[PDB]
Amino acid sequence: FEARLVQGSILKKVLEALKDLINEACWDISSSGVNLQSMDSSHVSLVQLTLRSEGFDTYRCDRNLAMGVNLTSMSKILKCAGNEDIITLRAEDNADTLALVFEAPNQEKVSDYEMKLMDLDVEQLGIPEQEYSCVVKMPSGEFARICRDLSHIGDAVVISCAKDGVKFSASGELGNGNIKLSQTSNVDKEEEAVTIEMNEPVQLTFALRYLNFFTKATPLSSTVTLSMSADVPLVVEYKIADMGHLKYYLAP
Amino acid sequence: FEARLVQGSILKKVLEALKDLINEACWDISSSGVNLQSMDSSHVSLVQLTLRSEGFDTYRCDRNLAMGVNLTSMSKILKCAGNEDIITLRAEDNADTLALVFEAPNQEKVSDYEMKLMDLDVEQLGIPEQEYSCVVKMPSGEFARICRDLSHIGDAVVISCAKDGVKFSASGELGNGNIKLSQTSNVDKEEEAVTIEMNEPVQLTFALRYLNFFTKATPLSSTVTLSMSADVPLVVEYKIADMGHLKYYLAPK
Amino acid sequence: MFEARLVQGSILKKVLEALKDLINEACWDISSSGVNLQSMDSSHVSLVQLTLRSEGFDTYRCDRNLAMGVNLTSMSKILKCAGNEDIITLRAEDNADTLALVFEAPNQEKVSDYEMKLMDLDVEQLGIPEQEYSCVVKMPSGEFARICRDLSHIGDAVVISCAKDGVKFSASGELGNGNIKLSQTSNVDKEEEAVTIEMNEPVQLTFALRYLNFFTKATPLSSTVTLSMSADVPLVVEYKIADMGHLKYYLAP
Amino acid sequence: GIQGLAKLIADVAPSAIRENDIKSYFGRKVAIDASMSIYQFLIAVRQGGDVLQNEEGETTSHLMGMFYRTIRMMENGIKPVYVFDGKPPQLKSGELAKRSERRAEAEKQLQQAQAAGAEQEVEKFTKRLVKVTKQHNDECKHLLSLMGIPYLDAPSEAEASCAALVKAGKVYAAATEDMDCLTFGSPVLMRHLTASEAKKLPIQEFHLSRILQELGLNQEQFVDLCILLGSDYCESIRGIGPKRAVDLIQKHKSIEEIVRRLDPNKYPVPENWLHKEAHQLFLEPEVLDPESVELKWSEPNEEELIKFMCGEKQFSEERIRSGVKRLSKSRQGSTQGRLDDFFKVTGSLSSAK
DNA sequence: AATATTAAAAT
DNA sequence: ATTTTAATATTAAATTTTTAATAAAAAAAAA
DNA sequence: TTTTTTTTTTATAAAAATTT
Repeated sequence: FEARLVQGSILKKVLEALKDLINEACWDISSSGVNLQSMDSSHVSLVQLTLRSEGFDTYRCDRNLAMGVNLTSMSKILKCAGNEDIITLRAEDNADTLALVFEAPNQEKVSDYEMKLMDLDVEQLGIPEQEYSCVVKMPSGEFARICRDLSHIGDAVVISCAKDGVKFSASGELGNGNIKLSQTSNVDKEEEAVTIEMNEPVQLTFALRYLNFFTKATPLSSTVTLSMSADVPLVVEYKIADMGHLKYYLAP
Repeated sequence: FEARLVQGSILKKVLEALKDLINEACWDISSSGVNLQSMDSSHVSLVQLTLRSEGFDTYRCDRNLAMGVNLTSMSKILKCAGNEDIITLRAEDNADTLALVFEAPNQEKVSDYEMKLMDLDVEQLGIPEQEYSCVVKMPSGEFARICRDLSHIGDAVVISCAKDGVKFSASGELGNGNIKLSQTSNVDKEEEAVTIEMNEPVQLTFALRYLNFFTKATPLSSTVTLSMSADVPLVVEYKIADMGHLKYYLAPK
Repeated sequence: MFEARLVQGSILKKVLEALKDLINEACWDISSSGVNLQSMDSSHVSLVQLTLRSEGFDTYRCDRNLAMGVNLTSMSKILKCAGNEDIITLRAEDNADTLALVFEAPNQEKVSDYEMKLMDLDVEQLGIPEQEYSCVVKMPSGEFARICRDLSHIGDAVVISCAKDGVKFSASGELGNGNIKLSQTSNVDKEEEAVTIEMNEPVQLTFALRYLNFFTKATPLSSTVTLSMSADVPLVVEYKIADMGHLKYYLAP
Repeated sequence: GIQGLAKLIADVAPSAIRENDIKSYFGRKVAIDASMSIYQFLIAVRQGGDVLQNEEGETTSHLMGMFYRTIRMMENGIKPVYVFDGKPPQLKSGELAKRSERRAEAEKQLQQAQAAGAEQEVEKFTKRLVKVTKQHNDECKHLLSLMGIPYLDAPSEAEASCAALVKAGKVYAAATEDMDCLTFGSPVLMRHLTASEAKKLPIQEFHLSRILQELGLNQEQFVDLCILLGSDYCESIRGIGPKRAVDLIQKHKSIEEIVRRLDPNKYPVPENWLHKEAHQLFLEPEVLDPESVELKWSEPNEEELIKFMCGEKQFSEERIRSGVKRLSKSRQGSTQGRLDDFFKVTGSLSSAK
């Protein structure tokens, strides 16, 4: 295919988010946009990347190419690329190579990188849209702070969503953390505010480690949508550059 | 016991300075203030930490509390606090749970941290109050730099004072070293100057690994007061911002 | 009897942090004309030629041909004792086998005399001829460091090609091809970042990678790399030490 | 070897037993019984049912354990004195006869297990068959002389000479695991001195002064308590265990009072019970002179250590070579002072619930 | 020379 | 009844070098 | 210039082996 992207830091941040969690990924790329739907390496979590074709400046996908890339290798190849680089993704149908022609932002260095695809089972799980009761829209700085600083105590976060504030409780051998966040609506720039949707008070535990690899996607967005219900695995949604979403799912 | 610290970055720096020297200490928390007279696990260094009640905000202490805190776990709990964080100490009557409430500067993230305690007994040394014969006031970054770079080439400083100034000389199997400093009463500076009071030109050999553990309090005090005399241990005073001192004692070689 | 007072502390720190990764013991060919070094790699593949002429020193006075050799891990650590804006003063004696390293402060506050053990080694002072090269490029040093450390992730070899419209760096590795097709940049408005190529003949043969990653630790010395090659000859990776000399690294391909 | 003394001070006066780290004894000259250590190294360090030996058929597990453990005494800051064992006194004849009966019984069930044909039973019954020899202590004294550790030869049991060394203030602690060293008169005993790689075993330090303050006794009275408990120099009264011994020493304050008022039908006092001679042995043993010995920690002779341990014991050069370099690092650290020398300990408890 | 324990004492 | 006690069994290690994992910096990448 | 942000490097705690 051919998919130029002038904000290549977004794809770099996607791959540095997805490098440490999953390793085999089935990039089921269609003409409707780049999307990925694969589980964990230990089959506990789930990553649902979506990169729509309206966000890319140049897009060309004549054939539905479902290819498989080791994301440690693709993470190293995107670690080569610069921050302001114009990253293109190219593929040929008959030969299994994924060309990543980069562009330095002065039109003075062109970095071409072929990627060895590998055949594996294409995941076709799917998910219906559940009635997500408690939707928490916090900034990603405080979510990275909360998960990275509740990992110091325990291995499980008891997320107690309520009417006015959401509580993040972890209790291990080193103590008992309990981080409350008020529903901020007064001191914000419409990016620093935590808003919680009033449906029902929702309290169920979620493990750490995997939630730290979930919040490894912190530089992708300044907002984290935390949609959850009393039984359903939670959506940790990262809004990808207002052109898609990176959904994370963790079974409680 | 209710101690609300407005500048909680002070307490973050105190337990970062207390993280590597010792791992468990008993807090002599009274109504006069929060105190910590703890000694090294190798029983060579000492920490005299004193936070007075006049430097806290709305301090309260009913009984003479004394609890034994695993300082690595307390440093992990206090590293959850931010730079502009308001830290509220709280404790009950029994030494079981130490609450560490991190009040947000904009009141949006109240972070309650109950902490499990330990029940250990530590040794207290009776430190006399005497006039040291060589009081060296130094910048904190320069004392940090002197300790961390003489430890590359040496196992021990030989701190020599004179009329000219202090002489941090280190020796090793790597190459002989020497760092000399000079007092400046001409510039009349405030934090970057070296102030040396002399009575005797003392020359004492101190272990430099423990001085690297001491230079973790450098963020707490730009002014580092090295007070020493002949065959009396070095006290390394990091004066905290108008609360008290973090005094580090160290036996000469 | 030898004095090598040099005004820029950071740039001899850059030299001795550039040479700690390749070579362990190097013989500093110190003469009256200027400071030189020439030694082969610790794996005996690469060749390093450091020249620091005496014109860019602050004061210089050398009497005899002191072909004395230090451990560079040791002199690297002793130069990590230096400040960035310090003044390096290499002093030496004749009977004494110590390379003195007095580091003057940017102010007049401290001095940092370091003696050093001379682990003397007799390397072979070979005379490398400086002939013409078929490809010489002037590419920016941070950008060449990015090319080396970012094609380090794929293979074990770099296939530099001399195309007419800019130099091409390739790496056929396990993860795939790695062809940076860098372009010819002779722009006026980029004063030193312009990729200036003076090519008389194209050439393309397989180079090394781990040694090039060792070579690009000389990156903060200069903003430019005067990279030179021809057919069936060692590479030149030339780093211009301000106005003092050239740190030419050589690579056996 | 007092039956039930560690549990007695653990369950009667626990303020005396202070558990401490191995790092917390920095700069402390301490005296270690050597024969207990040698039995630890020839019991614990085995392969395949055999003791660790060289190619000449000589035993060398004791030198291995002594070298590595004594190096681990050097990095933890403590300064070892290896008080080697000497001639035991004449009242230990029944105890050494009981030990020889135990080793002969272990030899006959070793022959029974070899007739049955096992491996773990054979290695256990030859783990019980271990005996110190004059060449064992001779080679270990040779090794500690080349390492620079001050070897001492007791004229009695070495717990007595350790107690006389701590009694003169020459060394800080008598670092034996034996209970009898407290009764010999060590003001400081410390036990479980396995200075090991991240074992974190607390050093069970026994202080005699808090024992004699808490139990309300003096030195001869604690001797009478340990004699009634059962030493290795005389038998004990049958039917008198630890708690009854604590009550009888507390309420009669002698042992001859327990002789003169006791029922012979119920608690049988033995007629051959030579308690006064063992009492005088625990008061005044045949110790070494503590003020005439050379307590110095010299520079380790590298060359004779390599020649001895690589020609006679054929040890690999890299391990003992790196061990003597970290001995050199610990010997540069060995001059480092302690803060107890300059400040006196006032708040001994500093209790936290 | 140490610890555990359990039937057997031990009143 | 408990708890007291003399019996009866048992062990006593310390590396260096690898295993997955750690948390403090090295050392840039970017406010 | 100040502050994060990561690979690296680190002493680390468990666990294999055998140290002769």
